[PDB]
Amino acid sequence: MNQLTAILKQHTPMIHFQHNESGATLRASEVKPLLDKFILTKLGNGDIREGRLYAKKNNWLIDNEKNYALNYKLSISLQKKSRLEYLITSSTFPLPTERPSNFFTIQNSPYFAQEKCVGINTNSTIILKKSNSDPRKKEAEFKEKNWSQIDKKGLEWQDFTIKIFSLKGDLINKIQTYLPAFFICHNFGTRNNKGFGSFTVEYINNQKNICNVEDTLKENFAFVYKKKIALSRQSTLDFIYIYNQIFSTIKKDYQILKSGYNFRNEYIKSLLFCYFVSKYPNYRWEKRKMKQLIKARGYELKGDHSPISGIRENDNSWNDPNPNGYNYAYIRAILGLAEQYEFQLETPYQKAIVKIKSANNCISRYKSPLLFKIINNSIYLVGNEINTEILNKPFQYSYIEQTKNKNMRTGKSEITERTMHINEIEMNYKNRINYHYTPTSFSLIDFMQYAMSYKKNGKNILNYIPLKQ
Amino acid sequence: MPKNYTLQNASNLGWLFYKDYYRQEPNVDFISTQGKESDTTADFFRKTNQRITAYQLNSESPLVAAFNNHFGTPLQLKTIYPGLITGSGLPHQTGSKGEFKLGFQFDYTTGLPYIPGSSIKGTLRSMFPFSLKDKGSTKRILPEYRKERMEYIRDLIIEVTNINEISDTEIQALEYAIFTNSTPSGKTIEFSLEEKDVFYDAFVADSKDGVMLSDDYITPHGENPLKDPKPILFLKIRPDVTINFYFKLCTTHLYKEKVCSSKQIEEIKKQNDFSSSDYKMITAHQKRNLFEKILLCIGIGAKTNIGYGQLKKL
Amino acid sequence: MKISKKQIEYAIEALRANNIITNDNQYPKVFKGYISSFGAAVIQSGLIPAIIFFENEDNDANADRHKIIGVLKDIINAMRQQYTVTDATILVSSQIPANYSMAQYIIEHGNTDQLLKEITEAAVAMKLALRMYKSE
Repeated sequence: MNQLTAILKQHTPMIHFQHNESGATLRASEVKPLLDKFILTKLGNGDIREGRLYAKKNNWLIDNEKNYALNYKLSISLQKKSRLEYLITSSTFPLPTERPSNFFTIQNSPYFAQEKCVGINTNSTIILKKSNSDPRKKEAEFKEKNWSQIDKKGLEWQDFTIKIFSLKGDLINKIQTYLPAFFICHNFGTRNNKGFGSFTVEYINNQKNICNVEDTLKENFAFVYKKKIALSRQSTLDFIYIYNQIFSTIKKDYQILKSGYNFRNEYIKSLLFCYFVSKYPNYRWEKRKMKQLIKARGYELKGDHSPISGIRENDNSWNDPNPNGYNYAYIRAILGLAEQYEFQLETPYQKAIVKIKSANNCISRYKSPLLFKIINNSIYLVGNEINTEILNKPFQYSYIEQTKNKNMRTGKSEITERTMHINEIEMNYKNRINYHYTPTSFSLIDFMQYAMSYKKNGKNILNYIPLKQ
Repeated sequence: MPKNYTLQNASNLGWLFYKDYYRQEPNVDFISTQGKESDTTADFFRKTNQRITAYQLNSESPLVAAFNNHFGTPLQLKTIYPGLITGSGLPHQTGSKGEFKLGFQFDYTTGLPYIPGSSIKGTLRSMFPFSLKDKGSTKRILPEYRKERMEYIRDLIIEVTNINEISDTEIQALEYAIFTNSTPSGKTIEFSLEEKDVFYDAFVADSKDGVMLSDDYITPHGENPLKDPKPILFLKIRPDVTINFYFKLCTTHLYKEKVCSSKQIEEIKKQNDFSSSDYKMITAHQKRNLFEKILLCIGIGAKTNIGYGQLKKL
Repeated sequence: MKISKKQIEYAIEALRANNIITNDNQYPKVFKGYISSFGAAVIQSGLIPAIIFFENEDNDANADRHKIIGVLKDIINAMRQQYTVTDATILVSSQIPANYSMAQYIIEHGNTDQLLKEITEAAVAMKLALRMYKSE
């Protein structure tokens, strides 16, 4: 065989940056590099070096010397060009009652870029203004011109074809075995780690594929958990009602492990923070010392409750216990590196920004090591071990004060930036256990065990079934 | 001026992309490190790219009509979306923000995007068994290369023409007649003027409702996932754009696994011991169908492995 | 265009003076591609874009690409040092300042055919001079 034809079904709307073209679909420049790594990993039985030797042996490599690339041609095309366009934001807003029939929204999602697309400025796709008659309960207006000039859109297409061409028959047959598993194990598009680009294979060369999703995830990932979504009735609005629950739940569940939930009278402690208090080093997250340092200056922060120390129900304290200061570290780095910390001083129209830099330009980014997968409306949280390079690395923090001044009668704008004179902890303080340094020891499998076995009052906070630990 | 390229109101696209791209303007700096990362340089390059990507092509274009008159009836195929790239290796890069980092293949005179006939000829030959040169470095992969390509050529020939059976020597002779215009060896066949296979330049024919050039990104992530990515912006031919392939093809006469001239085959037919089983004929139309099938199979241009340059029937 | 032996001599001393050629008559193997790519960029994109690209010091390149622009400047200075009095009336015989940016020098002096011709001849001379030594 020389050609491989596969039909792909979409489970979540991909965030595509080239949505302008009507033929915009999954990009093969993304699929092929990941598929090459997946096949080489599978050929070597979990090791990419043995798999490359296997591909080198049977002349499957484009270059035998320096790249993982395999000698095949990949093409992804749309059969029917009718698509659904989604507005994916992290902020809830009222639905505008004038929209194209293919326009849909995911109000609460992990995708937090493009937050300006809903707001006040004329560049926003959806503009909110105070409704007449009753105050509050604003209504939204849809601007199609801003919809056109959006960088990324959530696109969902009907079944579309993947064409793989190779003059090597044995390469094609090995691709056929691994192709259904590759798409189950990977997501594509922007913010793919939160389950925005899930695809599955239906027909391989006009043959119905029977690949159990549970065991496929079991062999490829170290830990797998399953979440039972509420099987609500009225399953005719399949798109919006189901998608909104799933992505709101993912944002809920993810903002439990990383940081906590703080809305109404409902507080769940950061499971990552709880994890490090339990262990021997008794690390306290950098957020604690950030707040303490800012209070050490003449800056007062908004909050009815003092910063949380430890795990116990009420330890909202501002000062370290007594014998010496707590052990501090950059706990939140291991689950995703950020650039700024916003603290939102109580004094209105001004806030404090803490900038994170690698304290030597080595770590510029870090993808979150947790992968959320959505297949057939079932939420699977899979993952592997973290990159050990992030462990025990320094980080400089720049403390700057930003004041969003009350306009100037013309432009409604601010430029104010002031450097807060925070007494900075020395880099070599406490033998390089200060709050500048990432934790020395951390295992994701151990963390996911502790996080999803955690309990207060009753039941599990993260209602997951542990398929694989 | 802004759209509908034509010949009276247009700016040469190759000129804009190569010579006028980096024109020195007041207040625009990209010599210094600060200038190359500045927003003013990004705005300058954004305006230049917007000027580049604003031109459409009408079906009744006098340029395309002249091409049709000069080079005959075209083979119209339509671009699908990864895009289409030609001349990616042409140096076009300074290190600034918002500029096109890869090269593009523009015709010097007309300025239209095009694929040189050498590119088409090489792409079509690469799917034939004897494209690879027998060399010391290539001798390891040489047997598998020909073995794999010969089967493909055999099925494609059986599909496009009425020939039930074709031999390896016949395929070799046909390939060397089409591309080398000789025998497999170094011998020359006495061919007439019309008995030559010519691969003209493929030109962009018609962008129905929209521009023919768009911008695309390739963003390599290095061997260290902890380091920042590298956005590379390049220029591509937009999907749903008609590409006109022009060929000058003849009829190939094979008798006893050897390529014969038209008058040679007439003389052979006139002889008494003429075995019709040993006579094979592939016409220009069947050659065009063969080339069309090859193009629909592999495509043309750069980054064809990752999808770019795939074609559909108009 | 015929490359003189004096131009190749200038190229040799310029490649030694910057530090392309080590004391054992060897050079890093990537400068060959650097000079070939500079010639291609000059012929395709133009003098100014190629000079700006290869003059950049904040590169991700394996080696120091800007040293080829330094060699260019040294070769052009050596070429201009031997300009005849009647040549100086038609051609600019002034020496390029050592610390001056080559791209801004070209821009301030325009885009005259003299500078482009000198750059092309010096690039060919650099290629020929590298061809005389061993690629590490």
